[PDB]
Amino acid sequence: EAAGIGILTV
Amino acid sequence: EAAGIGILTV
Amino acid sequence: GSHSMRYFFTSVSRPGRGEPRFIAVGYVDDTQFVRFDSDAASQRMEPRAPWIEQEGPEYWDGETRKVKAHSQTHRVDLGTLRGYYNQSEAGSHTVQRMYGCDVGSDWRFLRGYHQYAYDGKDYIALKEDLRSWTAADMAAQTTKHKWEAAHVAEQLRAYLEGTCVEWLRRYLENGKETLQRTDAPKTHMTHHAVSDHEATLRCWALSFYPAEITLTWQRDGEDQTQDTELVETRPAGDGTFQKWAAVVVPSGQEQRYTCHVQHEGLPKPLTLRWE
Amino acid sequence: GSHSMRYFFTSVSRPGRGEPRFIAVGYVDDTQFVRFDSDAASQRMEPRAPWIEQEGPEYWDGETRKVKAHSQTHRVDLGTLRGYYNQSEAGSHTVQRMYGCDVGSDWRFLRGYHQYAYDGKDYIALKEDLRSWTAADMAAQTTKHKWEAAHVAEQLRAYLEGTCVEWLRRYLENGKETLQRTDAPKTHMTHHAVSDHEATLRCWALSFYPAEITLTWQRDGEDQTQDTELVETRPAGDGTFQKWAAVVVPSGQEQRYTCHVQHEGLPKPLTLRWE
Amino acid sequence: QKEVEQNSGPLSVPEGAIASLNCTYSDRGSQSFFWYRQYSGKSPELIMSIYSNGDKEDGRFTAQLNKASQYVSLLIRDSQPSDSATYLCAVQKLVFGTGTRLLVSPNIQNPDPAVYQLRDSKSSDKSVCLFTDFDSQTNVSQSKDSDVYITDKCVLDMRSMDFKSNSAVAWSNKSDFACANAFNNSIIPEDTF
Amino acid sequence: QKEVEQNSGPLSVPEGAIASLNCTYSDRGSQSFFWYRQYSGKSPELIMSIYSNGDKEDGRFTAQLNKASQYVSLLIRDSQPSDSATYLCAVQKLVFGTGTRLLVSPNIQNPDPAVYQLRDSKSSDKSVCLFTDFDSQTNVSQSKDSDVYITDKCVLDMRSMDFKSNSAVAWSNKSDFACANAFNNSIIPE
Amino acid sequence: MIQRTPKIQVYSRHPAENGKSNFLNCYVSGFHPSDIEVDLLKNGERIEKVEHSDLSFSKDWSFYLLYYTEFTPTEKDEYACRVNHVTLSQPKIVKWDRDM
Amino acid sequence: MIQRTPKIQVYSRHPAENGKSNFLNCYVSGFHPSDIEVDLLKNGERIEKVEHSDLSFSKDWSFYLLYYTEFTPTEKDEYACRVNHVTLSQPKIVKWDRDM
Amino acid sequence: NAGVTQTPKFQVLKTGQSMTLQCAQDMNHEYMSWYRQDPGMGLRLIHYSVGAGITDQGEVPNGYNVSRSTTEDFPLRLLSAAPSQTSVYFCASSYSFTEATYEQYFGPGTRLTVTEDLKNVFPPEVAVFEPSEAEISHTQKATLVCLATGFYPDHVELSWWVNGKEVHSGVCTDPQPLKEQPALNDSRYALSSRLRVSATFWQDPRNHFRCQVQFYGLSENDEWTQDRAKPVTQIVSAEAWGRAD
Amino acid sequence: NAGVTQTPKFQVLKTGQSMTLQCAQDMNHEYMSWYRQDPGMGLRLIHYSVGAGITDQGEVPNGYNVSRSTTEDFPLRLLSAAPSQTSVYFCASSYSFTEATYEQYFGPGTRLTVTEDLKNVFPPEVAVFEPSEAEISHTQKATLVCLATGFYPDHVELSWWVNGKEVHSGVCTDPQPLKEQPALNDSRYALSSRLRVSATFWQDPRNHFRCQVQFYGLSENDEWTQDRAKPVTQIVSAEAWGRAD
Repeated sequence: EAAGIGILTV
Repeated sequence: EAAGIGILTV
Repeated sequence: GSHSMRYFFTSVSRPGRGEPRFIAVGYVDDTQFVRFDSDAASQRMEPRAPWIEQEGPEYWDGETRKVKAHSQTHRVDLGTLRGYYNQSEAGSHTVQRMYGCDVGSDWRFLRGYHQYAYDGKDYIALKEDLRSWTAADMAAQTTKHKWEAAHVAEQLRAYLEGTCVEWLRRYLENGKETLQRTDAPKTHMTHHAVSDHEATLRCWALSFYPAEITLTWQRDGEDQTQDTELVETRPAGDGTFQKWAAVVVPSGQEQRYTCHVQHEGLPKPLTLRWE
Repeated sequence: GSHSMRYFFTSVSRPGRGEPRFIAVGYVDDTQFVRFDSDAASQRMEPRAPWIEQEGPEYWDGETRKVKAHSQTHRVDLGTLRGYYNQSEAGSHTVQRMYGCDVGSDWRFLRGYHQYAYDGKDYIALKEDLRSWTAADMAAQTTKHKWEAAHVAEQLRAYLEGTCVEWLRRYLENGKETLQRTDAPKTHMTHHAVSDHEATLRCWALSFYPAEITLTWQRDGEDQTQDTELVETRPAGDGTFQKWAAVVVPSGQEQRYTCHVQHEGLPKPLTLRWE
Repeated sequence: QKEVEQNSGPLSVPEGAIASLNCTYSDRGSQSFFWYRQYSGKSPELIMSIYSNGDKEDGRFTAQLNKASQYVSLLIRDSQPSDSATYLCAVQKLVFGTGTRLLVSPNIQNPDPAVYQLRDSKSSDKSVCLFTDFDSQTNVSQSKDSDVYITDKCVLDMRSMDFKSNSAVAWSNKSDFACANAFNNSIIPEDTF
Repeated sequence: QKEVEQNSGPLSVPEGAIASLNCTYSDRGSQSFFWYRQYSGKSPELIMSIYSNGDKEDGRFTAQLNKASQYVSLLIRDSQPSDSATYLCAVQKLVFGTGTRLLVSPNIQNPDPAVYQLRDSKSSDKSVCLFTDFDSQTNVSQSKDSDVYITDKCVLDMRSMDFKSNSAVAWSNKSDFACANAFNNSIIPE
Repeated sequence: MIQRTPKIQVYSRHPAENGKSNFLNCYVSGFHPSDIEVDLLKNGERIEKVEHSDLSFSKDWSFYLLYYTEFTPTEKDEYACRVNHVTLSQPKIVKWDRDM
Repeated sequence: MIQRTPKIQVYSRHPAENGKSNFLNCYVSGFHPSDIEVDLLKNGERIEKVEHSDLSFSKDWSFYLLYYTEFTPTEKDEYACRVNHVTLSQPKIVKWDRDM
Repeated sequence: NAGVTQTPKFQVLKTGQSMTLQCAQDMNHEYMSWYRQDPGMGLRLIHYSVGAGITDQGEVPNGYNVSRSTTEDFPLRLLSAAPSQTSVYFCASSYSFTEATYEQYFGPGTRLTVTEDLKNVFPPEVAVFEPSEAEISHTQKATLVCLATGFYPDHVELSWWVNGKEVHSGVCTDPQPLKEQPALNDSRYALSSRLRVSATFWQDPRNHFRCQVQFYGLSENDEWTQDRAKPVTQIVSAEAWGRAD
Repeated sequence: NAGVTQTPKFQVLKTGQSMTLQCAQDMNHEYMSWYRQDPGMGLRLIHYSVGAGITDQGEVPNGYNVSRSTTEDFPLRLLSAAPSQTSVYFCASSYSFTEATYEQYFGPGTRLTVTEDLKNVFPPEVAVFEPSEAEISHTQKATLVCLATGFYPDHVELSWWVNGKEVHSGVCTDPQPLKEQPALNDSRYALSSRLRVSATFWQDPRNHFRCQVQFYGLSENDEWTQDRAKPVTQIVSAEAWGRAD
């Protein structure tokens, strides 16, 4: 199952 | 009277 | 009847020359009653109408603190709004804040308002219900989000629907002779012909308060706007107001053109002809 | 035995084309199970293991959206990290993202991780506690400050200590036949003498999983690394793994050199001499 | 559509009581949950978002997640009537339920239920019957006569005086209808004329 | 006629009962009102603020304002013992009352009131008389005699065992005063 | 950033009676920003002592001031207002007319 | 930008038995950046059909691929791998050895 | 810039007509989406960009094409208009999918009605009703009632203007304009509102009241062969004055 | 984020001495203030910044010069120290005046005593008192009493150390150190505490008990020409062991 929160731009 | 609440910094 | 209390605050940044200029003024209807000026020697709220002079140290110490704070609040806002807009420390920018309440004949709340403009365009203004916010650009959005998190809408709706009306009433009574007068317009016509072909009739109105008024021209008793000038209503500095409106008229038809006046002071609307 | 689930994502910029190459792949332990490729015809998450094929439209539509986004997230990051580092749009740069969780024999959470490298050096990595951040470059610092303000640490610690573990378990079970089998190394020695002065003994290990393993040489029963070659553990393409390690020995001392094998599949450590 | 299931109202609470709104989602391994507040005629507005098991507090609003039971909830402690509006529940800012229509019915301390007839400001031949000042218990039935039209109840907060009133209007094609819209309540100074 | 006048106890409720604390302000204009909670020896802590007529609910704390009567109050629904501390009332985060000392007096399931004399380490005839294990009804008397010193009541919580005890000690300059001093309420086993 | 240009009316407080002292008024309005110069003119010479109102603004945020001094209108003497704002290239001179 | 150079192992899936079809494997690893060319060789001729793994990376961020095709090893036939990376001036040729 | 934008606000359409709704956001939002909402049901997803050039289909994508040139714009197009498409369409952006903090801002929505015969569109007839003598004595309070009738499509805005200045206190408009013939499918609508003020506010004949209804009908460009007034987008109001009765 | 900080925590002073209290800020707080609190009365306002460079007077501004440029610092100074200033001083910041939401954080406070003759300062005499056999049988529990006497100023902390490890269970210190001569103004103080533990904890003579009292008196730099010990800031304790006797 992939992450669906935590992942945004830098 | 003058407002003494709800007057906040932008 | 009908009445308003409104507070106007103005912060203009003067780059290289220390703190900004702050100028706050309190109106009840078309009557100023208090002022603060960041430049003035006192650094206290100063009275302008007579009736507000009967308040004591409590009132002034408090109104001085509040309005000093309004200034320091604006001092910061300029600091901030440069970051938010990506503007020069070298340009002079303007913040304007205006809030107040309206009341009917009954002196019972009708409307509250709180608006804010950066450089003389709307920034973030409080919608009529006093629960919502209108933001224009994303700089306003960042305010909106931070102002919702300090429940500002709720916090003001308290002042505006409550305190604002409680003191407007206090003022209206405690200052009845000033605020609850209706000075009626002293009216007349002038007839200077601008050629031998046509003639200019000017409907005058002087020494009236409040500033609200409506002058209208009627050819055979119908609204004419086709050849109709009408000046911006102006003060005098005695606390009364002046306005005129003129029509250019085919000479020999002066009596078919009539002027119609309307004012709070006027029992009935006035009708004017030449002579 | 223990287990991990890990997702690896790779974005490489191709100058002149505002669309980088994106390649994401999901491992459960040393077993691949999903993949996405910006180039491939489908533009959907594709299965690789059998057991993950028994997920339904819900699973794939979701995993496709998430990983498409991971790509678009990287698309931007390249845009940004050029500014932040002051490098040419002419250059092809690499971002790598890797996150996952570990569990013990008990299947109970042990460790989570979320790491990020620009051009294959550490950029910003999440500390063990999952509350802190390690940044090296001030470019990473600017991320840290923006990531603290979107509570990323908190947001991930949820996935890693929660979702990650809940689905690793689901996979481990739903895929017991694949994932919970432990293939033992088939072992032997080769003896090719390089001259009549020396002999090269090579300790072999084949067709094993998982890929973790330890081969060690002992001269009169002491760990030797002095004349010891030892290859990177390599795949076969059937999902087993291979490794060998060799020592050069004075010919007539073959029996003084013994090889020691260790693996999860092995009840006891193996000992090898020449036959 | 099962994707996200909501209460599907109307729900009605009394002023100053707790509202509880309930949501279950089908797709397990969703990990973001959002509560949106839409007033009638306006647009959705993020109010709350939870990504992690438990209670998240934001003033009067608390939001609740149980990834076990595939359940999201929202407490509105101390309901005001300006809270009344549709509340929408959403997974990963993508799919939304139908929405639960909340009506916070106000705390009318002194009811004066009446049915006054009003007459037009131009051509008064046309008149409308206005059922007002009833208490939030008293519930309005729609019409039985086809040619008769009947509005829902709705709440005024006249800041004017600080006094909340329940109104509800009824008009008909002709005079063959004189305030004979009969379904509920025992007091009404309903004068003839 | 101080800017801010506050109910000046000290006030005492039993555990689990409602505490009501009071404040009146002189300055008519005020529009923000704040309640602060100070534990003995530490510093004020904002607990509640009201800026608008009526009730503000925040868990166990409710705050009440009437701009009409120039009056602010605080309910502490279901008083816990950690509530015992000074409550301060404030207008526009500027001026504060004296403060009301609240003691949530603990729920002593079975009292065993006694007055045991203790004798100091490495000395003799220097000793202190300790009035303990009484119930929250029983209140502690003044000294009376100037040369006699007498401490306040206070509550021990041996978490160890779940046992709350009310203590209060008394000593004098000289031994010529023994354990017939502290003005008893209950039963006095030596 | 909005710049509006000032509007000018020049008028007497009381209807002008020659030789009877009065008040000359310059009312600028509808302008942004607030920084403005206003001078009142006696045949083009700048009238030394002049009080001005306090700065307020209309509904559309535009500012407004009343500049005034006491004068004694004179059949032949001519009076005017010279407004200089960061909106115009050349000062605007608006000359008083008894009946406007 | 750090550049690591690829490491190459060339090996058979199953222990090589001459005339028994099998799988020839080229495993590149420990390299940065990701763009790499790999070819498997039949006496220096490029072997037409070749499948490769998906791009993943080790704990030190270095990439790794397994290239492979099915072959039938032959006493005299010689096999090798020809890697080209942006670290190497001339392609690297690593020749297959059974016992390696 | 002003969160997320949409055009138009209100649109009538003839069945089998081309039409594009606009959406814009100057916030660098990669994630965007398009929803439809029917009074009763809620938000149903049509399509969604996860970025520039990427688009996917949602739950009800039939009838509806979409496009994603530029991060900024996300248009939505109805190739052949159908009544089945008569709904309220919202457009929403967030800075981030795959991340919770960042908000999902919604547009002002486009309100769409699609009708088989363009003759079905009518402007509203408005009427204010002066408060009852009975109400003003029994209560010491005046309630004015407003009544917009025989209009289609089912939207209009309705504010109260007391003395020419808009007012938002003691006002109550019906959540949704009710249906003159619920049974008939294409049927005309009607909407009612209430203004309440102190008895003596109404007693003063200098106080003026107008009920105002903005109608969103046809446009100047739409063709019209009929005998009755052209049902262009317009404002229709009715007036009352205070009274010493 | 440090909060609001203050220096010192405890200070003696000779009447007519210069003295500066620190106040700080790891926040962006425009509004700050300085209070005094006398056992009996509460918080009385001295001065307050509404911002940098702005300073106003409060309720009790005499004796006290305090202003600051920096938004971050707001120091407070006694030019000529007086007994009339012997009190507890708190320093408080909020992000906003004219706004309620934003909290008003308080410092740890500075405890100030001012004395006409510095000879008035004495260190505490401490004593532990062993539990009664009567208590141990009648109750099945042991209470130890501690007693710090003849100290000034009333600046003291007092914890219990059983076996060298601090304890916060079955402990009770008096709300306020009581006054050995209430009538006399400059009079010495005294404070008592209680430790209660399971009967058998006290009954084993391998358990060790110390009552510890930190005194805040003079500093090494302060002048002293007396015969008795220099009453420097110190720790004074008394010791007991368990007993099966």
